[PDB]
Amino acid sequence: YMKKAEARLLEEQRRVQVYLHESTQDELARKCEQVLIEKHLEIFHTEFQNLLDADKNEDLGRMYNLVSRIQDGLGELKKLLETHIHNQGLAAIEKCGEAALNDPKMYVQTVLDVHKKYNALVMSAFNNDAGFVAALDKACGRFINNNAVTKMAQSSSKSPELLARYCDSLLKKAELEDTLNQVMVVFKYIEDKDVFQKFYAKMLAKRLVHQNSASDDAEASMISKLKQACGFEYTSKLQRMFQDIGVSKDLNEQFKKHLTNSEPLDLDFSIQVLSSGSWPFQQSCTFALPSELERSYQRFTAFYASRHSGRKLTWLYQLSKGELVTNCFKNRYTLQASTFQMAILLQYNTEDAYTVQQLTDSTQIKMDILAQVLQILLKSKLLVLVELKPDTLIKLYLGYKNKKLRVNINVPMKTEQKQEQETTHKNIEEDRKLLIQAAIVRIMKMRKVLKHQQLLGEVLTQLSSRFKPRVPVIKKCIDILIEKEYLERVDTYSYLA
Amino acid sequence: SYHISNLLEKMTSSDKDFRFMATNDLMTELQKDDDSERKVVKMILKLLEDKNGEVQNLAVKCLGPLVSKVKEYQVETIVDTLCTNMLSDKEQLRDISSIGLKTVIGELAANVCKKITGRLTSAIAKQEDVSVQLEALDIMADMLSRQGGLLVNFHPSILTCLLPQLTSPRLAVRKRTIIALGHLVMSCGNIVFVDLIEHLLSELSKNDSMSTTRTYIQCIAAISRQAGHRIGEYLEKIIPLVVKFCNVDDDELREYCIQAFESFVRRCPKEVYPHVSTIINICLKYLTYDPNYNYMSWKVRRAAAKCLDAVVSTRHEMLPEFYKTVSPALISRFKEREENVKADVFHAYLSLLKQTRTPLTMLQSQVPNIVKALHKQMKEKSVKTRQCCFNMLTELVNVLPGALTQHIPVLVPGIIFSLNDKSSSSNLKIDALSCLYVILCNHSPQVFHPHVQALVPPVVACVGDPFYKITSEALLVTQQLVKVIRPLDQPSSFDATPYIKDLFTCTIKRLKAADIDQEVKERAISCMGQIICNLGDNLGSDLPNT
Amino acid sequence: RFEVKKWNAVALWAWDIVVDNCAICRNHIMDLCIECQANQASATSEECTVAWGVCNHAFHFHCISRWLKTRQVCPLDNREWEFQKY
Ligand SMILES: [Zn+2]
Ligand SMILES: [Zn+2]
Ligand SMILES: [Zn+2]
Repeated sequence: YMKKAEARLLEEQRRVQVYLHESTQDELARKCEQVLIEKHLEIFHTEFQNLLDADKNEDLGRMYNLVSRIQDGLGELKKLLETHIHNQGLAAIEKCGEAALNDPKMYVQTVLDVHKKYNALVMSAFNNDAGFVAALDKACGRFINNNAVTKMAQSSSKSPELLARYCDSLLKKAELEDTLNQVMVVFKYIEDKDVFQKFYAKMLAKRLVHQNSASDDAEASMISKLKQACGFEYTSKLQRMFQDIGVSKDLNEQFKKHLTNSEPLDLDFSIQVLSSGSWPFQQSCTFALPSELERSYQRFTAFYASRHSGRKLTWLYQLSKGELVTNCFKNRYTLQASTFQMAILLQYNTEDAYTVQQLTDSTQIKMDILAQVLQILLKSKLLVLVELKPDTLIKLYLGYKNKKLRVNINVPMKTEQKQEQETTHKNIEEDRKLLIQAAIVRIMKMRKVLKHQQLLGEVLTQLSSRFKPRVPVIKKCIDILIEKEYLERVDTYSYLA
Repeated sequence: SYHISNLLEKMTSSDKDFRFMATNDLMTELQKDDDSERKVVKMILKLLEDKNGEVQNLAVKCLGPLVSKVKEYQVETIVDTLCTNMLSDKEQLRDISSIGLKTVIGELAANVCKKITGRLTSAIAKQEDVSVQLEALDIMADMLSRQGGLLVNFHPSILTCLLPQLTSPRLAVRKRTIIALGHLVMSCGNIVFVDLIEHLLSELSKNDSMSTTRTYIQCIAAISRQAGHRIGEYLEKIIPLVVKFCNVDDDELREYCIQAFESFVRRCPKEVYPHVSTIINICLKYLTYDPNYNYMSWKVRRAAAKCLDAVVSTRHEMLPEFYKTVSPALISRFKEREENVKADVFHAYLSLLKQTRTPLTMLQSQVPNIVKALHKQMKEKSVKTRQCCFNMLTELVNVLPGALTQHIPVLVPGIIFSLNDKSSSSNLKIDALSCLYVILCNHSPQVFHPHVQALVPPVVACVGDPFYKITSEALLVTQQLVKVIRPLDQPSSFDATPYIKDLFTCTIKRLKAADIDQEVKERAISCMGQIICNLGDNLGSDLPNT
Repeated sequence: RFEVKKWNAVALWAWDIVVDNCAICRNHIMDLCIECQANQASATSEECTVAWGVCNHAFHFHCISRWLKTRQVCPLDNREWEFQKY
């Protein structure tokens, strides 16, 4: 029927141009369009839904061309398209199940597939109209922030975290530019961007410290894209870490030159000296350095004291790694392990068994950390006796066999990821509170006397680009600001200098 | 007149809060006197160097709306100072000025573009510093992407500085140069395009180095994608060079050549006709390239499969040639070790099937090989392979109704195995159910009679699945199964008594739920209606309750 | 018998001018503020945390917040103060 209507309209145009007067053209066009289209709008809407359900792009384009001739006739199509895109995205995310909670790739790929399909449909069939792209944007913003995955986590902040984890997975060890551009396209619809920024900074710091990045060019391109999308302060924060890495490299080279003149050391030594206020790491637990590492420790401490008198060094032993080549096994094995594994492995050389309390006293490791690292070593088949009791005896298993000469026994613990995620979410909460307080203080400094609604509106319009605040938290921030004697109440508040 | 003076006075208050709030108020006012313009411009320019990051961000954001309100003269000095700061030693000055210049370009006419082009051309030619080169290249790409048609007189000047950079030791410079060249070609004159094309052919005629031939082929692919019709005249010269470079032993070089072939096929169809056979032969030759393994070299296989997909999906008049030579290669390649290339070849053959809908006779003749190759892949532990197999069966039955008459005994067990699998995901189960429904709807009822005893239990189990999409699909399949076991428009000798009770019992629970989703309710109503219509005589006392 | 080939270590540097204590109040940086300790526990006592700056100087958040109400200069250097960590 749509093809028939188009043909009839063209025939009528030819008719009126050929053997009628020119004053009849507009009236004939109006009457023909009305009779042939405007009386079948409900049928057209039902067929629009049917053609959306079963993908037929040419029919959708023809319907768009036909209905475009009627004033205010495209609104129903826009609403139906928005609802269809929202439902399709929700259904696509729901089919993943509980696997999408801990698989960022599946989540982001599903979102990207839905967005790409419907963006192509909008550009092709609907001639890239403003209303249709607006409907697509609204549907994407609705189904990205709230979905089945966010309900399992009981928070809308899971999506930025999954996006950041996907970015980390891509950037760890030609087509990468396209997927980074797609990710940045997804980032536009995120309501809570501060979570994404915090998590991305954490993963970037982890990548830089351990020196596991695919390439520097990819990192530079990602920084440029974040500059295009995010602000300038975040990029400055990241460039601070980059500069610290460069300075550490230069200092390591200088120390390598210095070591040549004096007596050489017995092991290969590399250090990453970093600023304490520009990096997200925290103070390590109590630990006693094994005796054979004391030479490098003292040498570098003396070198840094000579180079910089006013600075002191704090050593993080949970982020250090190295090699332990062993010659007390069936054949020669070299293994990659952290400092804790070195401490709980190098401690016994001529003895074979220990009790945990003796090992705890020797290594000064806390309870939970020692239990976890001992569990990791036990499942590595390099130690033999499931639960670790305080009276348990642990002994080395002689003749350990592996199919590869190089073995990596540095595996992340199970609880570490969950603890890190919970800590990061909490920290995001306190930073949100502090930002709200600072915004209120600045606004009250600018305007001596202000009402409540104006204050709320200004706070939201100032913090909108990062996160959307809630009324209760703003009220609590105002109340705690009153307790600190910053502003006084005269429902109207005034700045108290 | 006084509010502006107060704002400018407060923007130097040595306190970050007052400066931030004053800049915010200024930005708000501008978004809503000749002497006041100079002071505002100078204050913004000086706050671009402020200690606080927030003030710098506010100044950068404010530089945007400023250009529209301010007269033509001060835009020139804003551009001049931004470009001058772009070459400064300080990193913060460099990147803040880059962001500001990008903002100025975004909100914008020909007068400032001339000076920007001059400064960028002067800066790019210098190879002493690479950061300046990269920033200038990216800003030129941004400036050429939009309002690039106003630079007609400066296109040769941009050309003669862009081309020398394709031999730079840094790869990022080469990629940005390729992007800029593509944007230039997207809207330029006739003589400049000829100059660029003959230059690319000139330094491709001589193989100076391996690392530079790759970037030249990548550039030719870029212009092929961007311009399109304008490069179809030079295909007669371009193709032999790519064919010659395909045979080179380097693995990285071959992939770019195949991608260039695919781009030529996709963008310029009219002029690619004489070389379609050559492209097809090269892709067929390199589709099975794996020197190490006998029954990093999967990239060339992916490129070849994608080029075959591009060739098949566009041309429609070569269907007999396709079914003569392309199809057996893909069918033999269904058994490939790599999963990504397997997905690629599956997609290629799906595109061939979609293009098919005489070719039908050839497809019917090829069906047994397809079934034999797919039956082996149906046992794999990977979900993606089984999903692709089910999609291919669905498409094949849709194109050809009675395709699988003689292969039901070997095809049913695969579906049964996929249905009752713990490792199977929801998507695999849904696709298997859809394939079973399509198979049942487009075949004679007599074929499925021996397999009802093995088909009914898995479907009944699928009806009770907690996930409601699988329940809807299972009910939709159950309706057709009921129509199959007891036809009403044809005489059948099959006995349907044993399977009535199970179907009724599984359907009634979904029928009386009052808490399930709407779709499952509709499916349950339809399935129960079909059950009563077809086999309602054998039900007992439950009919009045129903 | 185990032998070590290489050891990659990560270290953090901070100013040694202060002996693990706040400059404004002579209390340990991990303890509470003087005002927080004198007053009863409340909502303010919950948000007592160390705050770092661009100059890599660490003080209590309450201490530096109280200091900044009248001045705009770090206690230990004549440069402007800008928060960079919490
Ligand atoms: Zn203090
Ligand atoms: Zn305190
Ligand atoms: Zn300081």
